[PDB]
Amino acid sequence: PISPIETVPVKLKPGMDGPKVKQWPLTEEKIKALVEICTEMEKEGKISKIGPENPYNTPVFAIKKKDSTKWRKLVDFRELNKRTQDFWEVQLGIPHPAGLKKKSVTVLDVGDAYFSVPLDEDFRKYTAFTIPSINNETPGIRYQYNVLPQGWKGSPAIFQSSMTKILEPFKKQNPDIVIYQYMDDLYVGSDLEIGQHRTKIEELRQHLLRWGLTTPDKKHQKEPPFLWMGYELHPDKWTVQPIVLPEKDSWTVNDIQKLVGKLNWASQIYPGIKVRQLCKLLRGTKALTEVIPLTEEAELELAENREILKEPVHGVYYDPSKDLIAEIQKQGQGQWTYQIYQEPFKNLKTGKYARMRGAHTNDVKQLTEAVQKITTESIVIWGKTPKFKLPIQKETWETWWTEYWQATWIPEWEFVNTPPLVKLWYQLEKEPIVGAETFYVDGAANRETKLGKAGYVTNKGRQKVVPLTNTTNQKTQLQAIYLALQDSGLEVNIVTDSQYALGIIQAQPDKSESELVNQIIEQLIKKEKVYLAWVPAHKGIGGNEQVDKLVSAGIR
Amino acid sequence: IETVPVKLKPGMDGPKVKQWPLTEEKIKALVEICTEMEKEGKISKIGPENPYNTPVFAIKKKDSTKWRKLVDFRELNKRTQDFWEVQLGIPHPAGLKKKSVTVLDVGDAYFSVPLDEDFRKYTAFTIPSINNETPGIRYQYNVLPQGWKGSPAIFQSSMTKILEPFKKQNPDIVIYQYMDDLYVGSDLEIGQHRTKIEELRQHLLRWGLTTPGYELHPDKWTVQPIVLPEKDSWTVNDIQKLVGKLNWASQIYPGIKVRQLCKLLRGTKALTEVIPLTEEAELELAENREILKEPVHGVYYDPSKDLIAEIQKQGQGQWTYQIYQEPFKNLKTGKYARTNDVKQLTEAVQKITTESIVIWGKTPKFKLPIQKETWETWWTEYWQATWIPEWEFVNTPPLVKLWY
Ligand SMILES: O=C1Nc2ccc(Cl)cc2[C@@](C#CC2CC2)(C(F)(F)F)O1
Repeated sequence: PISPIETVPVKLKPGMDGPKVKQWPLTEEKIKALVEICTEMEKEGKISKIGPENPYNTPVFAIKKKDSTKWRKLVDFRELNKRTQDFWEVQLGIPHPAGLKKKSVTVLDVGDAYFSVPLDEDFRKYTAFTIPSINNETPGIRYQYNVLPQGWKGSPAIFQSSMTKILEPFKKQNPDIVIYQYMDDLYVGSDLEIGQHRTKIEELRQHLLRWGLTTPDKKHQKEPPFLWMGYELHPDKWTVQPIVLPEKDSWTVNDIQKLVGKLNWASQIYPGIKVRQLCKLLRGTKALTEVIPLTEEAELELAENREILKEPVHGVYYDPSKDLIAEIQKQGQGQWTYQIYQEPFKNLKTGKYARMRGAHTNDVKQLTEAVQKITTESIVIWGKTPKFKLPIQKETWETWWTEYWQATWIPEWEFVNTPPLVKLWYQLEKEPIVGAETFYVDGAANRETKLGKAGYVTNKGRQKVVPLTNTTNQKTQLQAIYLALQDSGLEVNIVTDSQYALGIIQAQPDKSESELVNQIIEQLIKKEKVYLAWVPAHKGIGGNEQVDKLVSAGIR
Repeated sequence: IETVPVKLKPGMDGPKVKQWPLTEEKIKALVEICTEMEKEGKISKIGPENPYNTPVFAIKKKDSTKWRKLVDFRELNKRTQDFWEVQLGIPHPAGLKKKSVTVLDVGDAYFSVPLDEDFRKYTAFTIPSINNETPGIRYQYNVLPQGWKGSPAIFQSSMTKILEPFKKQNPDIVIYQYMDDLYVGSDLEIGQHRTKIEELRQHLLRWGLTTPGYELHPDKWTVQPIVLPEKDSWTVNDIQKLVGKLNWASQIYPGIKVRQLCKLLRGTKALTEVIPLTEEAELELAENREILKEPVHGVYYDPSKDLIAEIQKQGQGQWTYQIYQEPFKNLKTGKYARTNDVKQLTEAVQKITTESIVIWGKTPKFKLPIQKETWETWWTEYWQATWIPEWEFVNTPPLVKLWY
């Protein structure tokens, strides 16, 4: 048919005119094809004949369809398209199975959708193509479109817009029939009985028929399961489609990647999926066919993952009348996993967070990051933020938030002892450490060389000045502090003039990307009382002045 | 009436910002607010032929329970600046910042003026749906919208007719209109001012325009100095920090002499070691701090430059800020104090924005000390203004030290 439905007016980008691509000559078998095909469409009303008074021409092609029984008609619209107007996206998101409400679900699929919908008249004249004549002799049959062409910019946009307006009434009549429309298909579900359900289905098909939209008969495909967008949906539960781990001898980069991809995809409902070791292996511009020998950890990780997948795990559907609980567990280092549920342990959805977020970061910060992420995800899927259950002490948290420079919030949360617990691995004293050396560390370095001496000086005469090779003016300030920590007691007062150094340490980082910074950490975790102060670098103050001298003098 | 033909900054195109995800209640709240704006015909449903989008949110009134629609026209304002600033600009009264100022929401007054039929596509917005299970309701404005700086400008005509009587009968009461709000200021006493306000609410009422409250006292807005300690004791540690801060106070506030207090009890002493006192010092602490109380000499507001607001978290519900156009050239510093860190930060922003509108007549751009994703998720949960300032997120350096 051709749905009576009003048409969406459309036009070309302002400073532009229709396409005018010349029609390259096609073989005789091809020309016959397009003629048997177009002639067919014309009788349908999907296309109409037009004369040479139509300066707009878009190329046409044909290719053998399934196995080559019948030919197909490819209309390379690239030209018309780059000149057509921009539209509003068809989808800016996908339903997550975990946010779907849990009896009867069947799927009707719109036959010849794009073709069962009218095309704004004032625009038809642009979708005018032509069928060649055995080696460019006779002119050819000119045709234009009256319904939505295939590969055209606004066919998905306008089809959806319409299919929506056509459902509006039926939906309004049965606010108890959830209807989700994905492209050419329509997923329809309800809490009725297989009988009263199919009754509605028909009423729907009918409603659709009254609008030029044809639909299947007994081939409803309903029969959940439902293999959709990577998932396998059932009326009671859901899960990811069958993940099957190859288990082979030697792995190529191409192999490790497809694997990391299924695993990431599985981690939605499968808790514990770990890909840290496997991903590591994919570092450095490596051929896509290059085989990579598995390391110990990797070989093991693939094992644990293999384990987690041996038995099917399914997610459960969302219930609005209940809360969402989300518990986050710290896996390995910088690795976090979480579960979201309503009924203790009937997981709604799982997940994992591993983002780094620069160098110099500590567990509390990361946990705050994972909470933020999970929150965003819950607003999109369930429309509300879950109640968290974190493996952090209300003490460790409050002590950390009220002192930090950056503003931090965090939804309603409770503690739950599920080791490894989260904690700050060392504090920095506020007021100096009476009776405790006072190292005045300093640094410098020549720039057109990369040579510098890092050192220090105490209120006890001590003064060391170890030389460095290939260090930035900063490392020499961050290396001077590493010294102050080695040749120092369990309590020390370090006085730096490196805002840069004072910055990194001050934010209690407990892991880093700088090897020095990681060293400076072990120390800090080993000292029993440290105090950090800063003073105008090289401004000449009692102390920094003196170390600055034996530090900068020579090699600067 | 006849619509005032509107045009975009040539070379630029309508807004195309995504609609940030909303929570159920804010959605349900909006589909109800827009369903009624449809009956009244202020907005019309639209088709996919509109490639445009401006985001929207639902905030709470003046702590009441009636949700309000808040369209984020931050972008379209930019794409329209030429229009609402030079073409039909609105003059700013230098007197406003001088005993009381009431802020009235003359907003509903815009839904009465048609909007050039040729501009309505630029005001398209979307009401999302949970879990994306539904296309997502689209709409456009047929009347002047509320967050759009363009509205005030067009309505700047009708407005004058309204106020006129009231102005001619109170030559000393200042009226400033600023994107959705009317700022009324007077040197009268609270009772006399407050009355005069109601009086105005009645003039407004006769043109189909109801009103609220919220009183600001600009003449008592004071500068926040850069304090210097004053303890009876004194450790090497303390005196060092003192010379640290004083150093800062030089790249701004020209004249800060720190020569005498420096090189003071130096050498290589233990941080603890309590220290004496000097007479050059006693005089330098005071001589300098005195310079720190006053405004930076040499700095003047520049109508052509943007204003910037930087906020530092001081701890214990304490927030300090600075408004400037050229780094470390403070046109004004200030404070803000007295549950959630995000709840307070947004509070401070609005206060600061409000003060900025009163003084320079333009909102500043905030360099906010918080993680982007966090701000975005909750700002609209505590926001109550009808405007939205520009904002970038920064990582406050070890400068919280000094109060500036
Ligand atoms: O709300 C629900 N519940 C539901 C339950 C089981 C199955 Cl299989 C399908 C659904 C459904 C959907 C969908 C498409 C994205 C997959 C339906 F709309 F009902 F089809 O969305």
